[PDB]
Amino acid sequence: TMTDPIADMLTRVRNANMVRHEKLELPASNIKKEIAEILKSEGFIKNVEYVEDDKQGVLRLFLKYGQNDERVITGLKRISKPGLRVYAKASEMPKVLNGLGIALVSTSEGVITDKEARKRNVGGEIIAYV
Amino acid sequence: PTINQLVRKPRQSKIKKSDSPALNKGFNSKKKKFTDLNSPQARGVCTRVGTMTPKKPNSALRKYARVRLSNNIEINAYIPGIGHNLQEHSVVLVRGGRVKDLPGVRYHIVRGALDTSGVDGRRQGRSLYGTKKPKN
RNA sequence: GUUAAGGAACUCGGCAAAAUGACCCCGUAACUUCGGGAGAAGGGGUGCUCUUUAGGGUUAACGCCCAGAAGAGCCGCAGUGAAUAGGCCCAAGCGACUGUUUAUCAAAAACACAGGUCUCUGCUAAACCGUAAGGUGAUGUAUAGGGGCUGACGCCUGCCCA
RNA sequence: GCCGUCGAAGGUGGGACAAAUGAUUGGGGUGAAGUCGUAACAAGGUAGCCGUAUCGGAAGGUGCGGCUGGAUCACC
RNA sequence: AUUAGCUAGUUGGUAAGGUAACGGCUUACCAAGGCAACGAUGCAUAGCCGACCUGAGAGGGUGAUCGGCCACACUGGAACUGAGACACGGUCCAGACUCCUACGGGAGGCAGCAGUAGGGAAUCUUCCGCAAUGGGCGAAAGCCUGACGGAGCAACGCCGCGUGAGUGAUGAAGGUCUUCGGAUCGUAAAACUCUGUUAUUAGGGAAGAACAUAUGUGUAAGUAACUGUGCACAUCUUGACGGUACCUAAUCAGAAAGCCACGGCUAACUACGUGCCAGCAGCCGCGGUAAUACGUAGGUGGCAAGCGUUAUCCGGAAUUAUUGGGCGUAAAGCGCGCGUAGGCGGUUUUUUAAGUCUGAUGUGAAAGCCCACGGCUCAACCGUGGAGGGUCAUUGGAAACUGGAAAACUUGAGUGCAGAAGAGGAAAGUGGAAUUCCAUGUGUAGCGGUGAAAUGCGCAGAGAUAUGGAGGAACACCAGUGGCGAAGGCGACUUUCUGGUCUGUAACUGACGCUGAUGUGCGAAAGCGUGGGGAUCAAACAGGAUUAGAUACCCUGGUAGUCCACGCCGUAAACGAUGAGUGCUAAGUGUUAGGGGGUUUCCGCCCCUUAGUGCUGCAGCUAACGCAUUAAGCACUCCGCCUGGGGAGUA
RNA sequence: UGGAGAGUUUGAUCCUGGCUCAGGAUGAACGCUGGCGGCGUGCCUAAUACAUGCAAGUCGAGCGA
Ligand SMILES: [Mg+2]
Ligand SMILES: [Mg+2]
Ligand SMILES: [Mg+2]
Ligand SMILES: [Mg+2]
Ligand SMILES: [Mg+2]
Ligand SMILES: [Mg+2]
Ligand SMILES: [Mg+2]
Repeated sequence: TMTDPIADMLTRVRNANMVRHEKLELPASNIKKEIAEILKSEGFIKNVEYVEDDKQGVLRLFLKYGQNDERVITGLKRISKPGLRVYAKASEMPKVLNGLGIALVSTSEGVITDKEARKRNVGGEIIAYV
Repeated sequence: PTINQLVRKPRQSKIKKSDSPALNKGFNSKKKKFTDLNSPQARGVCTRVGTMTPKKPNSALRKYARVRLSNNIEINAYIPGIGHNLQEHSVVLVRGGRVKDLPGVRYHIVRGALDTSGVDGRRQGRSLYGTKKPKN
């Protein structure tokens, strides 16, 4: 059946960018309400709402493009999927494209970016890349 | 494949085999050193003066020496160079490497330190054949 | 009846004799129709006296018969001390088996056999005994009766109808 | 000095696993094709192929099922 | 794992004995367990770590000198003394070997330091010696020290270093190439000029040696610096190597340089001899009358006191791929269901800290690689510092996800109710049309078969032709892209019994899931076993010709088999050549069974929503073909398999 | 801190795919040549019988004689 839907959200990030859609209506929860509101403060999405009912409330996504109708999000890569777990080192997590992107870690403090982990040296699960 | 399966059976890699079979292993002990390992070199003892041909399209003639090695087993050979001061049952040093387009011959008889000692007729390619010149 | 050293050298041939033999234990191969092989083979122990303890039935119970364990000890060359009681193993040949045969020179590899087929018989059946009457087959009726060949089981049974 | 428990080596016997070897024997690759036929690839001149039987010197041939990886006009 | 069971004092209590102690540690009655698909047991190969090798790293291969630990002493047991040996150089015994005795007996154990013998393609002096550091003994001088301080020998490995340079045009002699009308090496050589690291001449001559001993006068017991010390010095003393390391002064640039290659790769070309020959070869191969790819001289290139060849190992090889692959046709998706362990599991809040995170301590000893420096004249090596181990134990904080624990949630999955469509099975009847064989007539010389013909049945009345009755088997027309079952598959009709799927949803407890290594159950036909029944078609089989030859192909004949009941065997181009499960992303055009908006116009119509079913076609992916909402697209989970072609799905 | 490639199936291609070479190593052997100052490492194959040498003693302020 549907195992780990966190990848299925990040699948539909890639689906709408590829055929250049605008509106994305997926169900999401408080795990994923913590997810997409990272990149809105990083420059990938126009606006992220809040989930309506916190269980069955769909989180609508309106994607951000360029002025030339040029694509902002290049691609996405899961890292720690069910069957192989990846956890970050102290200061030794790797960089996305020599630092030009967001690597999403959910440390012992909550979902942060890989930039915010180098002020407190934490590890946590390296969930996805950009 | 799947990381579950890779735990249950690892990557048992590809075995290879020696290109030259009849040397370099612990063989068949029989309360003495009945047969042994020769990693680069050995002695020999000869059995036959050899004359043969290549077989593919080629039509030349070749001069091997079918021997019995110092570990009970049977191999062919070849004498590089010109001279042949060899007869049946004379000691010959060995060194490996097959000869292409001959159907079954195995190694090279070392022209330096054996009864195959020194080959005259060569003056420039020298240490591949064991020829001296003490002027230079 | 016994015999020194040797043990089939005897001889058509281990022919006759000699060894093995009971009960209680450990252990047992190839091969197969899964039952068998198997008592396979090769091995050990046994006598008398004395001390303790656990075992049925009979009986109110002393009493009586049935038994098995360890331990300690004694004696002889030898302890089922006399008589009675399998020698075993490897590989082939023919017949599957138990059976039966030449009373009185032949006990088998011959005869039977369970099974396979082939043919004949619609009932007052065919077949056989009897010149006939009468009977057997049968108070049975094609899953049953008489005859010819082969001889469990396994895999099979090839061409010729002048 | 003698008696007893435990105890290497030795002797006896039936097994178990590899290895060396053996009269003949059955396929296999290698060559160089001399010997006998053309079974595939064109509709290869009987369309091929996969299972499964039975026969023949030699590829192979026929039977019953499935497949197109079956030309013509793709078999209307 | 082409090895699945395994130990029996084995597993346990109890008892007393037993060694430094626990102890089936060895024995005795009872007791029914140990281990195991998470690899128990049994075979062949092996000393193991710190480190060495290669690599971008992750990893692969190795176990030598050098340190820590371990075992063993020609072979197999057993002891004794002492603080803590089953004792290498001791010891009693037993075995196979050497050799002597008076043949009664005894002796011998160089895997100590070397040297000889021996299988070998292969590894060295039978060297003086205790001065330094370390060890036994003694209160000290000292004593034995094959530990060791060092030398004798091999390019064995790395390092450093020379065989010289400054000056020195007329292409001097002269080689093979050439119109040899000529070039090349080549200021090279021939000379001229300095130098002497190195050495063909001997010698002064190490810091490495601090001490000990006492004696020079100090530490307390100084009573007593005699004693343990030598806490003034340790000063009448301690160097085989060593007339060494070093270094000056001399006739002399004079003794001191190779080796492999030179088509393409791959760094480096020319002229003849031989001319598919003597050869050569890492592959393409260059060789049938020279041939830039064979020997030769010239020429060049490489490295350099060293150059090539071999056998072996790692990289090249993303060619076992966790970092870093693949399955439609190229190697690779089980023939397909139910399914145990196992793997993975939606959402919510609250704890727990088991993973994960970071803090703290202790430890994973020297020595190597690296990060640095006085010095050996640099350097190889030494010296000091530095980084380098945890998948660990334990010692606090954090609660984000994965996980045990408390509570409710309803999209997934299941039932209830309302409804249809079916060749989905399994027993029992029943019906029609064609094939074959028997009964009679009318009837009669042909029926067949074919590229052509026959073999054969017929004239004894065959086929043709009619009624007749005997059997057995398939199931025309509907029938089509349709339907159904997980697959193999299932098409005449009626009846009793019997599974699953779907449409619409008010109901219902409330994650009850997906995948499945072994296990287990169905499997097209052919084939086999024991019984029935046997029309047609028909392997095997006999026949005629086609064929030089013919089971072949073609023709009339023909048995096992085909059908049923029962028990087996389980394979196929068992195919969509595409494993299952969930979500996802441009659209047009059919068709079948159902539901949504109409007076429901009836197979009129358009308007929609859901599930199977076919076609055409963007982005994307693909070697290309071609898929392309029923993906071969983007992702997640779990299972199966592949690693050149034969040998071979064989032994 | 730092990570290369070339050749070969066809008349000619793209792909899958093997095999082969260049490089680093050796307590290596063996082939030719030979100046060394200086530093290291030299039974890895029959566990094939081991001459001749030296490797465990010390204590004469134990105590005898
Ligand atoms: Mg017997
Ligand atoms: Mg027997
Ligand atoms: Mg009568
Ligand atoms: Mg099929
Ligand atoms: Mg010693
Ligand atoms: Mg020494
Ligand atoms: Mg059938």
